[PDB]
Order: sequence, then structure tokens, then C-alpha cells
Amino acid sequence: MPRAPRTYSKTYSTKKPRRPYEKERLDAELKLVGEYGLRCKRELWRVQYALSRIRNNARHLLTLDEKNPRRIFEGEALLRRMNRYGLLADGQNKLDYVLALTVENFLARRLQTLVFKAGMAKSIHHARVLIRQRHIRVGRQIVNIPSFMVRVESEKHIDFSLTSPFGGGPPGRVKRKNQKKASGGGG
Amino acid sequence: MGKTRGMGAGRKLKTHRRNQRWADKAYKKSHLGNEWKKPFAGSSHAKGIVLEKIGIEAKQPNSAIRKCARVQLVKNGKKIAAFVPNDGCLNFIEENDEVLIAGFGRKGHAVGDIPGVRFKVVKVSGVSLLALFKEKKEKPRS
Amino acid sequence: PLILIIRNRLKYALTYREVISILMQRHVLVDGKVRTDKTYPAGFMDVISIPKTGENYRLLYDTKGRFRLQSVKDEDAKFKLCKVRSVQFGQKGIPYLNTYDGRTIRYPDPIIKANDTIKIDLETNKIVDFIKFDVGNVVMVTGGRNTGRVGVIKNREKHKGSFETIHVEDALGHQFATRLGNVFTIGKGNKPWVSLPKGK
Amino acid sequence: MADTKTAPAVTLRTRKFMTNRLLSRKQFVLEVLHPGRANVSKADLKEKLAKLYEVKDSNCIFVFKFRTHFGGGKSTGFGLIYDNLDAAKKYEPKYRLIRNGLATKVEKSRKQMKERKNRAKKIRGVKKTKAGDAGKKK
Amino acid sequence: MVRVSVLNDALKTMYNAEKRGKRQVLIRPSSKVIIKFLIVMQKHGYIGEFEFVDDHRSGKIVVELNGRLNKCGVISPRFDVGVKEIESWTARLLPSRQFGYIVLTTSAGIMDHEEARRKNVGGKVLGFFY
Amino acid sequence: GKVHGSLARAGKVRGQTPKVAKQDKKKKPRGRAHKRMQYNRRFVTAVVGFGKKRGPNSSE
RNA sequence: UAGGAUAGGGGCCUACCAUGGUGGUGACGGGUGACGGAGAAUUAGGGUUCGAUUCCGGAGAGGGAGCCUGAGAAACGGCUACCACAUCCAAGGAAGGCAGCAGGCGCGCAAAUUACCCAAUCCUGACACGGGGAGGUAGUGACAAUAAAUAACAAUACCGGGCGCAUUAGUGUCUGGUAAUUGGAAUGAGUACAAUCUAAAUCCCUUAACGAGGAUCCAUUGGAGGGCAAGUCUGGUGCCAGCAGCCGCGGUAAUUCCAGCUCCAAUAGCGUAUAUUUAAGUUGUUGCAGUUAAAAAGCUCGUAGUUGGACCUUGGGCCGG
Repeated sequence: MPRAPRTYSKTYSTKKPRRPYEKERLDAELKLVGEYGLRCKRELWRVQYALSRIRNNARHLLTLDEKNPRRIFEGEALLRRMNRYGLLADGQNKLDYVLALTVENFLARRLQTLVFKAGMAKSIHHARVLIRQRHIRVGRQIVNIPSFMVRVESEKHIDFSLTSPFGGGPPGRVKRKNQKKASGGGG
Repeated sequence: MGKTRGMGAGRKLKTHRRNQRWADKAYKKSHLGNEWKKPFAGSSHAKGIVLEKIGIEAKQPNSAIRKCARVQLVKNGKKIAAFVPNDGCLNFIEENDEVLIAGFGRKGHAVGDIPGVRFKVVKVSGVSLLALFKEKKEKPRS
Repeated sequence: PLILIIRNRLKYALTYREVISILMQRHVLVDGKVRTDKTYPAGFMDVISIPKTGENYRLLYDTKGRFRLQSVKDEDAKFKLCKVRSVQFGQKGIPYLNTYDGRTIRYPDPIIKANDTIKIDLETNKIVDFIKFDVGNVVMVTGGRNTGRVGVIKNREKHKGSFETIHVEDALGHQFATRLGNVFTIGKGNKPWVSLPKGK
Repeated sequence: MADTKTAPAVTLRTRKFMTNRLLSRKQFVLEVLHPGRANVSKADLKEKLAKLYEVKDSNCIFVFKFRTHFGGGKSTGFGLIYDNLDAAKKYEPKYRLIRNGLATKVEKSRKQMKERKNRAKKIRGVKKTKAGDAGKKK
Repeated sequence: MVRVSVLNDALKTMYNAEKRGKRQVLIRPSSKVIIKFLIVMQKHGYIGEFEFVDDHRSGKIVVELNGRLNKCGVISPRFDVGVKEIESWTARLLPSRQFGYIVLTTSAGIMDHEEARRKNVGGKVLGFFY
Repeated sequence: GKVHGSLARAGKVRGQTPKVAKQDKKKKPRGRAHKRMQYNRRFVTAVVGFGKKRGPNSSE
């Protein structure tokens, strides 16, 4: 038939502060935001939501009896979804760590921090700009999005994109005007 | 003392439970229909027309003239008093304009320190009260 | 129903409403006969086969239990396995042996019951074989979650008011029992057609 | 792929292809890499293309439904090569035909179209005499 | 009433006393609690005195404690019979956190929490062993 | 008692203070950019930290 | 019990006949933005609240009754009648129902264009082939939500806080920033050949030529007594003016006012109101309290209702895996 519209359902939780201004909470959150190079606490809230919901599914399987049909079958999916992304390292595959986890693992696997880790940026603030500057990509098709969430598979592939300098052909506008003035104008 | 635990006896617990809710303010508002008794219909805001500017004296150890205005709702016959916050604003309101009022955050009831003032003024003349005192915007002529 | 099934073959992009041109030029035939009706009732074991330079298909089930194509042999296409959905019984030898798509086929075999299945050809509607509904036979469950599973009949349970449940031994998992209407027998010791992995 | 100039090739690639003997034609996906370059063009496609599959006409063949993604250097559309000019039209929807050049889009006015049919029902007889009738009658 | 709760309540207050038993009258759902205690070794012995001629049945307990630590830290009732509050094998509310067990009368008979759960059969909780 | 009080006195304080428009000063970069600054300021060389944290102090 | 009716049983109605039916397990009556459901919000859970909504089933189509045709309508963009409304006229008569779609008025706190197409979703027709404001199409749209621009990085300059050095003076090095200075880079906020795409167009898509010196291509709304994150600032007001959900402040050196500065803090979003969920175990199933705080009926009998002991073909023994 003719279809309906779009629901959505919450992407984030800002529910976590019991008290809106807590000095301890503010200090801790801002440090994470600084190190990984998020701009906003909104970006923290969405990843916090992702952590909680993924963990919530895991709790249900483990509390139930061993060799319960849901536990074994769904447990295969539970293990691999995290592992594929690189969220869950091998060796931590006890299923105890899936319950535990950390906020940090998600941010670590994002593209933005990977740029800085592999030299290049000389600031995590600079790493945020670099993706917008069209530098670095898995394939050919530019990522300007810091939250790309690299698989570890696609980590290997990260090198400059086909466009922009260091990648090849075009330098961009600032040099183009400077060289034009230099060769006809004398600057 | 302890509550009945029993297969049929479920019914006793259910019937009593409903009565208790009426003590709680939120349920009481709906159940009695106290919202209707309060001047608003249940609306977010309500509009009235300014009868007078009235100078209501502050209660007990506070001394000051609060400076309010009484509006009569367009919907109802009900006359009630609403506070005009901020420096000036007694001038900005004026008799016979349309004023949009909302509650204090008291959820009905008089505020306390201003006797019988159930509401406060959100805007006058369609402009925004906030803009006018601040001098961000100016009232339109007429 | 026909429109969904045809579209499954076509779906790359931008057909769908243009199914109509194909139908009216009669380059779709279903069971060797012209139908251009989307609302057409279909069930398990319908044969689709189109003219001349064509192909042959058997309707099968996916994980949900919706109709999907599998290629089938030209030899098998000539035949069709049809549930006897309802029956007009006995005397003077005038059965109306209803099928799921609504075909009638006429006149005694030395048997005939409701829930038994009749093996039919395709075009002429003559009786190839008659398949009894009995224990040990191979079954497809047509509806529910359990759809797309096949198994052998453990027992049938008969009761007052209706025969409530018929039990199937096999499953990916373990035994389940279903209503008679859900059970469509698709194989017997006398004649099976079953040589197919299935569904889920 | 895709003939070069100095300005890079802009790849001519095909993918997910079934020849379907009902629709009587070739349906396939055109995933055009555009490394360092803009738009391939509706013309440049059907000008290469043609000579690979050996349909050897731009006229019968249509390419459409470009959308894309962010990040650049690729675009995805869909294109078909048809067995005959006459055959193609019947299977194709009208929207393909009009842009291709095979059909003209007729613009209509809703008010003019529907009301006019009702008028035809109402008059019985020649009804020329009614015009003269009204003049006399006032 | 049904006894059951009375045994559990009497047990824990008697532990605080440091008595070697209290001895009392017993019934048939309170025959059950004692045998379950033996299995999970809160009791290493129980004896059912005068259940032969008398007006009632009874049982003096010989009970663990008078040792170092108490074995039964808490047992406290969680509803007798004559009520509808019900659990299934999947519903499982619990006390303790797996150190204890949750006493369950199942379809076949009274068994401990793990046994019932494995078999995939629900029932109604009698009490909470911590 | 008094509920028929004077209306004369409205708006005294603003008219006894001289109005002062805001000044042009070196603008902090805004939106996302302002947020970036905050973590570096408070955790590296800090700011003030009498009691909790402080900023716009003179005489203490 | 009988009959007529209708597709049919049928108090369905109607004759005769009997005198019943139903209720504390809350019937009967009243109220209800009381459609019902799938579902929604919010709750760990348990629950609570909600259900106008592109679906599913029914009802109605100005209010009411009655009926034709036909497979089927007790139809309403059919009729027929009355009532209520409004419309037109050469005033005798006549036509008609936007709780369909645009549009307009009124109402109100409150909700958009008198554009276009049958190409897709799907239907209907004598019919591949037509038609369908269903539906799609574009506009408007911070109900909501998603992706995430407004600048980054080096150098350099003081200022540090490091560190190796610091012996010995020092500052010095990775750099945190306070630097409207600087330096070359780079990108899209913008702009625009080309063609794409949509029914046809616009957009998405792009991509030649273009597009930043921070004041410009410049973010905002709230807050800084407590609750509540962040001043005992500066100037002014002085129980005045205001602030203040609540507790409170203002009677002249007010961290609570009013401006400025500075700071905090969410950030293309934030305030405010009403309803609602949580908190609230203030609804106590999960999970309450009643000596003295809100709260055992004066007492007993005692029902509907709940609840209720034990023996009870149950217990034991053997092997197999």
C-alpha cells in the first residue's frame, strides 16, 4: 500500500545528570571531549546512549541459564558485532567484558583520532579540520565526518584522498590566487 | 496491619488505591476538575483585556508596591490579577490592550507575597514583554 | 498473488506498474492459462511458465513464508500438486474437488477425503494420482512462524468437535503440531515430490 | 574504460545485469566513478556504451535516476539497452520517453478538461435554435 | 494459616539466640523446607519426632550453627499458598545473587532454582534463602 | 488594607542609572569554537581554585 | 407456541400463552476530546498514562426520517420529505451541502498552496494504451529527529605550567591558551558554465571558473544567593523600581535588582506555559503507614467474599547410558 512517515526514537540521552551542574561530572566529561576532540557534550551524549543500549542487550543473555536457546544463538551475534567494529578486542571475549565495556572504546575507533595517531595533524583540533580539508580516506570518496567509525579493516586503507594536495592534483584556492598574482602582478 | 495477600482479595487493594490518588495534587487536578475551577481551561496560555492597572502592596515583612494589572479573560467572565514584571512595564501594558498571561510555575494558586495574583504577564500588545523593557524592540503604534 | 511474484523476477529497477504491458501481451502465463489479475489467489505448489522461450517455476517459501520463485524442471511443470481444500461428497460421482487457487476437478477416485491431496497435471485437469493423508507422509507447514519447514508425520490426533492437532516429528529444532488446515502433505511413500532443502 | 582526454576518464562501469526475456531487454546499473571531475553527462554515457553492447544508437537507450552520496568521485544511476525502438516504448514508463526524445509531454488544465465533458452530456439536439430562443425571450 | 513462614521466621530469630534448635509442630509443605535444607546442607541431619499416634506431627531440628559462622544467614518467607503471584522459568526474580537459592514448588515437586530452570518449568516461590 | 496603591513610581531605577551600551572588545570565537577553549583553560594551567573554581575575582 | 418477514435463525415484530429475566462477582442509572484495536509516551523492572491521525475494523457525512437502483448503499460529491442554513432569479419559481482537496471566514492557544502529473505506489473501466488532488510532485512546515559549517595548523611574541637543561643564572621546550598582529595552506557558508535528476521542472548530485585574516563569511538562548554550574565585580536604584515555581531578597558600599564587564553552561538550538511519566514505596502487585506524627470501626455476633490441618497408589530398590 501507500506507506507511512518516520518515527525515529531517541538517538541520545541527556538523562544521565541527576543534578544539572556537578563539578565532578563536568570535569570528567570535558577531559574526554578534549582528548578525543569532540566539540560538544551532545556528541558525548549520543555515544553514551550507544554504550548503554548495547550493554543492556548483553545483560539479558548472561543472567539466563547456560545452554538456553536464546543465549547461545543470539550470543554469536553479540560477540561478533562488537569484534568486527574493533570495539571489543580479542582476549576480552569472555562476555564479562561485553557487560563492562567503556565509553572510550567507541571514540578510539572513530576516524578523527586515527588521523592524529598516524602523525599528520599535530593537534586533535587539527585532526577535526583535516577531514573537512578533504584529506584522508579509505577509498576515493572523501570523509569529512569524524564519527565514521572505522572497522580496523578499513584502518589499513587510510591514506590521502585522490583530490586535495598530498593526495594529488589541486592545491585549493589560497595558492591558486597567490601564484596567479606572482606570475602577473609580481605579487 | 499488613496488606491482604490472597487470590480473590486483589479487589480490595484496587478499590482503595483510587481514593488515595485524590490526596496527590496532580491526579486531584484532573479528577475533581479543579483545572476548570482555576481560570484557564487547561490551556497553555490565555488572553484577556486590561480592566485596570492596580497597585497591590506586598505581604508581611516585604514592603513595596508590586504593580499589577487586572485582566478579564476573553473566554470567560472571570476577572483575575496578573503581575507585570520588570522596570517600567506598567506603562507598556496600558488599559484595553490584549495581554497574554501564563502561570507562575505555581500551577494555579496565588503566588503568596502578592495576594490574589494568580498569573504573570508573558507579553503585551503581541510584541514580547521581554523585548520591551530591554529596549530590544519597540511597541507598534496602535 | 501474481503481482508480487512476477516483480520478484523483475526487480532491478523501474518495472512494477509496467507489469501490465507484459500481462496484456500474454508473455506471462500461470499454469498454462491467461490470468492478468493481481488479486488472484495463490498457494504453495503453483507452477508459472511462460510461452515458448520461457522458464518454469515452482512457488516456494522464504523465512516469513511469502511466495518466492525457484526454477523447476519442464517435466515437473506439466504436473502440479494440489490440496483438496474442500469436497462435495459422494453419490452419483459428482465431487467438486476445490483447490487453493480455485480449480475444480471432477469425479471419484477409490478414496476421497478433505485434507487429502490430489496429483493433477496442469492444462487438462485430469487425475494423475491420488495421495492419501496418513502417518509417515511428508508435510509442509503453510502458515505461522514455523513455515518453510518440512517433516514427517508422527501421529494424528482425533477429537470431538474437530480433529484438533496433527503432529509432525521433524523440524530444525524438535517436534511441533499444527492444525489440519496448516498441513499440506507434499509427499507420500507412494508418490513423493520432495527433494528440496527449505525455507529456514 | 571510458575514453580519456587530459581531464580523467570518468569510468564507464556496468554491474548487476540480468537480460530478462519478458521485458525483452537489458537492465543494469551504471556506477560511474568521477575521480577529480564533475558530471559525466547524459550524452557522453550513451555515446560510449552504445559501441560496447553494439546497440549502436543513443536514440533507443535511456539513463536516469542519478542521486549520489556525499564525498564525491562516484555517482550511481541506472540505464537500459533495449532490443528495438518499437518494443522499448511499450515496456517503458512515459517519463523516460519524454526526456529521451521519443515522446512529448502534454500539459493540460484540470478545469478546462473535466468541465467540458459535462457540457456535452447536457445538450441534446442541435441547440443552435436555443441561442436564438434566448435572444427573443430575454 | 499454612505454617511454612512460621518455621522460617522462627529459624532466624533462634539463630540470634544461639540455640541448638527450637523444636516445633510441622505440616506437609513444612516437611518440604527441611528436606531442601538437607540437600543444600543447612542441616546435616533432621529428625521427625512423633509422627505416629499423636494429634499432630513434629520435628526437633539439629541445625548448623554452634560452629563458627551461621550457614543460614537469612531465610524469610515470600508468600504462602492461597494467592496468585507467580513466576516462570524466564520471569525469575531472585534474592541473594546466586550465593543462595530461591525455593520453588514446581510441577513435579519441590526442587531448587537451578533444577527447575534447566527443565524449563515455572512455579510459585515459597521463600527466599540468602 | 492597602491594595489601592500608587502607580506613579514605575521604572525609577533604569532612569536613575545612566544607560550604557555594550563595548567592542576582542571577540572569543563562538559556537563550537568557544567550547574547544574551555577544557584547555581549566585543566592545563587552570584558572583559580579557591573553594571550587573561580574566575572574575578582585579582592578576596 | 405460531406466523409473516428478510439472505437466514432470531421478540424481529405481531397474535395466543405463561409469568418470568437480571443484580453486591456492583447489575439498573448517570458522566466522560469515551471511537475500539494494533500500537504511542514515560517508567530498570513492575507499572502509569494515552490512543484525532497516511494501517485495521465500525459509525457519520448540515440535522433527522424514508427509499430507488444495483451483486451489494438504510448512499449523502443520490433522491424524496420535513426542520435548520445559506444561494440565485426577469421573484413566477429553481437549484445545493468542503467532518473530500486547495482556498476563505468565523472560532479559538493552535495548525500550510485556489500550481502540476497519472511516471511510481494501487484501483477502476467496453479498455495493454484512458481516467483517478487516491497517491506521487514541488511549495510552506525548528511537531519531532538526522548528518554536522561558522574555521584549523605551523611560526613568532611576550606569559606560564612542564620536561630534558636548570649546576648558576635562568626560563626553556612539547606546547595550553591571552595575542582583531603574522605566514603560506585548505575547505564549504556562499556563487555558477555543464549536464544530471523530478510527470516536466526545482532540489539532492556535482564540478570548470569563483568564494575568510578573524572587526569579516561576526550564533544563539538561558543562567551566575540557595536549589543551580558561574563575582561578595563596577556604576546606579534603595522594601522604590523589580527579582522571586519554592525558600527568599530590595529599608542607599544588594555576589539575589537594573545596566556594563567578566565568567559559566547547552550550542543551530535554548527558554516559557499546560497536560502527562519519573522522582513519588504521594498509590504501596513488585513495594507503605496506623503507641506518640495524617490513620483500628464502642463492642460482639455474622453473611456475601476471602482464607483454611493431616491419612490420601505413595514410598523404596535395580540396572543401562
